[PDB]
Amino acid sequence: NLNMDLLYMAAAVMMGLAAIGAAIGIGILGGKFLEGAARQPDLIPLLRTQFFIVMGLVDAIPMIAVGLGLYVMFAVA
Amino acid sequence: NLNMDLLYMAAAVMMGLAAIGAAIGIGILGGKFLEGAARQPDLIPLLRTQFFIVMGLVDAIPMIAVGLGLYVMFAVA
Amino acid sequence: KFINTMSQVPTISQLLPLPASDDDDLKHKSWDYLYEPDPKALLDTLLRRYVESQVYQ
Repeated sequence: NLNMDLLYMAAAVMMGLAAIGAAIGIGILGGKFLEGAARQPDLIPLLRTQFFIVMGLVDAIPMIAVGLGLYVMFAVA
Repeated sequence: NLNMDLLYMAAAVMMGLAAIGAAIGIGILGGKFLEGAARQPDLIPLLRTQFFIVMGLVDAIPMIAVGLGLYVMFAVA
Repeated sequence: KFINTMSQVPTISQLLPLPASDDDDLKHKSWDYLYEPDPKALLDTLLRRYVESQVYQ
């Protein structure tokens, strides 16, 4: 019936927005990580540690958004 | 029925937004990679390593979105 | 050139263009500077101050 087609559309909008957010945020972060690396490579492991730390903070919401996208798309169908 | 009307629009939203996100994120990150290379060649392999390390994370959510777009557009409708 | 208390020698030596030392900073591969504001304006003053310092020496 009429419900399902809008439930798919809503999952689409939600996951597309989550995708733009996660992608562009992590790109902005990785850019600074790389330009820090290029100036002094020996610090690469320490910088990579800091990067994998902060990347979770940026990743926080988008993964909730996509989780609920999947929930809407399949569990509620 | 209406499902094959609306679900194509759903897929189009999902994939267009995923494309925006992935393309912009990779653009930014690769740009910083290139300006790192020209600043100091002889690091090109090391910075390329780190570039791929980071790029792996950028594409995650966009790729999930693209996969689900294909799924709906072909599996369901 | 003051060499030894009993011996001194006249020398003509070049200071422009810069003569090329054998010091190798290939070991300095490990890093590069932050330039405030930019490297091109800094290299100029470094070279001028270096010439003045060699004349003083």
